[PDB]
Amino acid sequence: AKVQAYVSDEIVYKINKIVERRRAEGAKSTDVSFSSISTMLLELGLRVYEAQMER
Repeated sequence: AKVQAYVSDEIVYKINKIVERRRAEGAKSTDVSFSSISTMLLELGLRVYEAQMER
């Protein structure tokens, strides 16, 4: 599947959903952010973290 658009860390869409889930739930402080939720992810190496999406 190759429809234009350069191939990059598609995971970008995965971390984007997490950060949003923060406010959607009622998060606080403006500390939440893609790069922010991303660093914490590397600690899990997208391991069990990728399970949250399951099939």
